[PDB]
Order: sequence, then structure tokens, then C-alpha cells
Amino acid sequence: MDVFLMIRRHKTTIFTDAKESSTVFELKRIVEGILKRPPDEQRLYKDDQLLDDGKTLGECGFTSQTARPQAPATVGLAFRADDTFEALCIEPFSSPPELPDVM
Amino acid sequence: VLRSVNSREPSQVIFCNRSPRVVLPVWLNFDGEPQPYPTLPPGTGRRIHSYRGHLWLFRDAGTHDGLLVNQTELFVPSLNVDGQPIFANITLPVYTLKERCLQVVRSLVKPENYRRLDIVRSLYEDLEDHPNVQKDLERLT
Amino acid sequence: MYVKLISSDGHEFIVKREHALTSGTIKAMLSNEVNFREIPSHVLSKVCMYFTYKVRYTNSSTEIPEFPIAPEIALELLMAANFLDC
Ligand SMILES: CC(=O)N[C@H](C(=O)N1C[C@H](O)C[C@H]1C(=O)NCc1ccc(-c2scnc2C)cc1)C(C)(C)C
Repeated sequence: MDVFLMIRRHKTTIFTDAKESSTVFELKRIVEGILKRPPDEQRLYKDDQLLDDGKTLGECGFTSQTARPQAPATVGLAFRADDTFEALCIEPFSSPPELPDVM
Repeated sequence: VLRSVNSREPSQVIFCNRSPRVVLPVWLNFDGEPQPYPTLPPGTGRRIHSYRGHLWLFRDAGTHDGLLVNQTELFVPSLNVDGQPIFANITLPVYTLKERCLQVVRSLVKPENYRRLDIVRSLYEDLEDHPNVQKDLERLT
Repeated sequence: MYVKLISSDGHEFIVKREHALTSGTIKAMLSNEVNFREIPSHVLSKVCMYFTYKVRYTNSSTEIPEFPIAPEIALELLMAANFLDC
């Protein structure tokens, strides 16, 4: 079962899919391929929860019917600058304007 | 040109609405005129009597948006094998993002106000160019 | 293989190259980062979700869900869709 994700850190957002049976560590390998930082310099999160490497995405609550192509689930990402990990920080997207009167 | 053939050979059909829309079935009559038939609510089905060589298409009853039936625009009942009815699976197409956006804007703004919107004339014209059974019939021909 | 799509407000969206090439306009801007001075992140994020949706459900037997668009973003998303040709 494919799950569809946005892996997000600061103003970076990665759209990708993975298997429900795949692991947190395997998702770090995906991020490694794209942002060139090894798994040991990454933390992945579901909301405020630090995810453990050995767990499957499905176990961590990323399921095919909640992590959908048109509405993907969010995975937080934090990097270790040298010795210690930054805090998890995800910049929100911009706010839409007020609806025009005619809408 | 696009018209049902007057075969008079019965063919039973299941109209199965696997879309989230209210569905308007349209039978193309022997002169090529579109005839509307009773609507189907989302997720419902109807066993209906049609005929071999008849032509049908399917629309959103509210907006006339085009829908697919067995993955194409036109459905023609065929011979019933072993008494079994023909299945007509009605689904959403994958709309282009532009077309989907037009649908949502059309659903929120009365046609009187399409011109009041702050967009290029051509988008005003796209909004006003409502999904239209006639245009589609000409196209298909 | 990925490409980077950057919104007007500086959000960097990283998507599969083949998904981005869905847009004829992006294909042109790539012929591998693209900046969009007029498309804010709350619109471009949705554009990226559409790619995933289209690629996933195009010529698929499985039932197709409605692509959701909140009323507040629809006008801006219409404009971006028109520009990007999709
Ligand atoms: C011999 C022939 O061609 N007859 C035609 C005919 O019976 N037709 C044309 C189409 O093939 C369908 C068929 C017909 O009218 N069947 C009755 C019918 C009634 C309601 C419905 C529907 S559509 C959604 N809900 C319903 C109940 C479908 C079929 C008429 C009477 C219209 C000239």
C-alpha cells in the first residue's frame, strides 16, 4: 500500500510516496538521496512525536487512506548541525486572501 | 449523425453511479436529440431497460460536467450474454486542474458576476463557456 | 529524479521530475529549480498535490475521488493552472 507524504523542514517540502510497510529509516534514506544528509543527521516526526527508525510508516499512523495523493500526510524533519539537533520548525504556507465579495 | 439505432432489441443495463455527483443520464434519440432521464444520487444504481445500439452519455445533473462511463464518453448497450445485464460504471474523469478550478469557481459565483472577477478576459470566457451537451455532441461528431 | 519548485514567498517544493513535467510550462522553464514569482506557497503546494493525484489516478480502474479545492484558494489556483497549462 502506497502512502503519500510531504516531508517538511523550515521552507522545504518534499512530495514523495513510500510503502505502508516501509520503515522510518528507509524514509531517511529517501531524504538522504534528495537533501544530501545522512540518516544519523535527521530526525523525523509525526506532529511532535519523534519517530523511531525501526518502525513502519503504517505503525506510525501513515496509512493509505489517510496519506492520500490529493491530501498527503506531513512528516516533520529536523537536522543536526554538527553536535546537536535543531528544534523541529515547519514554516507555514501563506494565507489565502479574503474571498472576494462575489464569492 | 450521433443517434441511437432503432433496433427494438432489448438490453438490460445497470447504471451504477460510482461518482460523488448526482448523475443525469442522457439518451440520444433517433433524431440525435438528447433526452434527459431520471437522475442517480451518488453511489446508487438502477437496473434499466434499454436497447442494443442505443447511445447514452452521463452528466452532473447540477452543472452538466462531463462524466465517464466504462472509461469513455459514450455507452452503447450490447447483447446480454446468459441473461446477465450490461454494467455501466459511471465515474469521475481525472479533470485537468484548470477544469476543476473552473467548476469550483462556477459553483461559488453567479454567472452575473464572472465579469466582476479579477482575471484575464479569457478566464471569464472559460467560466462562461459552461459544460454543454450540444458542444460535446458536435465534438464527438 | 527530482526538481525544485519555488513559490513567491520562498517555499521550496521538491517533486519528482516526471510529475513536474506534467506542466508544459514547467517543461519549458526547465529546458533544475524553477522560481514562481506570482505563485504563493498555499497555491503551489496544491499544484504539487494535483500532480500526485493525476499521476496516481490517470487511466486507473479504481474509483476516482474528487480533487478537493477550498473556496479561498480556488481563484488563485485557477490562475496558476491556466499559466501552467494543466
Ligand atoms: C423500442 C425503443 O427504442 N423504445 C424507447 C425506450 O424504451 N428507451 C430508450 C432508451 O433505450 C431507454 C428506453 C427507456 O426509455 N427505458 C425506460 C427507462 C426508464 C427510466 C430509466 C431510468 S434512468 C435513471 N433511472 C431510471 C429509472 C431508464 C430507462 C422509447 C420508448 C423512448 C422510444
